[PDB]
Amino acid sequence: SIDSAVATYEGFSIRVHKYADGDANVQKMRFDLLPAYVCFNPHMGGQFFGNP
Amino acid sequence: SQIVLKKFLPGFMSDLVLAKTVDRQLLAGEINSSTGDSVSFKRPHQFSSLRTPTGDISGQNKNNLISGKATGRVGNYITVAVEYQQLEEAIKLNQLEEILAPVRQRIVTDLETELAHFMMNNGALSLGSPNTPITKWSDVAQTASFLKDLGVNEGENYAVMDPWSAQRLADAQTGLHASDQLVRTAWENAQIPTNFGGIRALMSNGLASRTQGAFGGTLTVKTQPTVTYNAVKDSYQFTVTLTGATASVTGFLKAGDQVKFTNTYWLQQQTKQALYNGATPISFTATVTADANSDSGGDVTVTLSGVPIYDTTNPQYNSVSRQVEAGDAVSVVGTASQTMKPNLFYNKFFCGLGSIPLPKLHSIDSAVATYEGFSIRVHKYADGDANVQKMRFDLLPAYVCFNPHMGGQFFGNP
Amino acid sequence: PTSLDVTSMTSWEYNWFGADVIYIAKYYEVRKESVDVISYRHPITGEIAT
Repeated sequence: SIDSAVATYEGFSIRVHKYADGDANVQKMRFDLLPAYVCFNPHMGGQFFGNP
Repeated sequence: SQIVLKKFLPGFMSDLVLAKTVDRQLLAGEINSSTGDSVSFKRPHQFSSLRTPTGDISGQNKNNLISGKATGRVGNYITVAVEYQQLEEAIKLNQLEEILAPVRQRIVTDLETELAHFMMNNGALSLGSPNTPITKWSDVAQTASFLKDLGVNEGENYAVMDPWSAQRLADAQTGLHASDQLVRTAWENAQIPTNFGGIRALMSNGLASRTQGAFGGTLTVKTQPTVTYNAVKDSYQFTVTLTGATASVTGFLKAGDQVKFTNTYWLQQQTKQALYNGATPISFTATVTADANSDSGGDVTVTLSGVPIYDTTNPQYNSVSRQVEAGDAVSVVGTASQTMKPNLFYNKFFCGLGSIPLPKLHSIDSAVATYEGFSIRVHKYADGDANVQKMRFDLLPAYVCFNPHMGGQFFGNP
Repeated sequence: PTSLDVTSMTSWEYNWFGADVIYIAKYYEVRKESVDVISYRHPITGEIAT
């Protein structure tokens, strides 16, 4: 019972919701995303600098 | 006292003539999402000539180029809302169509009433004494005569009168001497013809009323106002201060009061000559816009619509015989505090009227209703868990006054 | 380097392991253009030939 849609950008899906407050007579939108991160093995990467 | 029929009893209705007569053409679909909340139209130019007897005069005192504006804007919202316990409402009242009929009528009635207030607040010209009602043929003919005398041709004149006044004219018409068609129509249907005295006379019962507002004392202007065309080339309104009033009264001058300047006359706008009303010259008048009070010492500062331009550097824009200066004597038409329903007269190109389309409100059920060319947006929702449904109706209007000197009020004279 | 288009169609109730696909699109347009026609009119073997 709320207008919504899905958009795609560079392999990521964003959900758009449109809703309004009737008494105040205001129209508004929100864009949402939910990420998730995992670290498999710490011994396979790090920070590198120019050694002296 | 238990069973109820499915047909409602008939009710009362007003009439629409003002919206149909006012100019609904110039301002139509120009207040969009691009222009903003206001838009302006241009004003015509005027020129003046010089009188010399020689010819190699390529270097002399020449005219100037000044352009005016007429701005139109939007008004407030006309919102009517209802709430109900929807099951109790639907006990015997199906499809929620019963509310639809008497809400568009309310919307239109309020629109027309405030439009009438706008016109009587912005009109400048006045005729006759407010006390006397309309009884004879000259009382209607004088409006057309004045409008012709000023010099307006491009446009279409009109006049509006109440129901009781028309019967008085129909009764006068029944006493004619040779027009069988006219006497027959007046005797049977009591209907006056379309063109009455050179102007179109209309009958309307929905018409706003105004209270005069208490005033007392010989009023006069204390300070010379600025009525130069450079100052008043955008609004045709000006602020003036008056003395000789009552000690301290709130609401000394209401909205719509007409102030007459005794020693300054109108001008035929083209030939730039004064106006002669058979026995006396016609005096200049202005209309109060906002309520004005009085402080101690009888000093009243008021803002009036309609300007007595007497610029001396741009003589081509003069519209009065002489300049208003300090010590001039002024009057206010009417009695102390009586309330009356004025009768109107105006040209086509006097004021405009338009409507702003309203888009759908997000995630809310809505619909559109049409009524004499007006579109009303209806929204329905159920805010709160009180099991109370809510509906709202929306309409937004836009109004413009093209030239205050092309309309006003008129009464009868003894 | 390799750049691919996106329309968000994969990852949809499937166990995906093959990330070695690059999506390329062929695009078709129709245009209204100006062309010049030359009419050969050799009498031998038919005259009008545009």
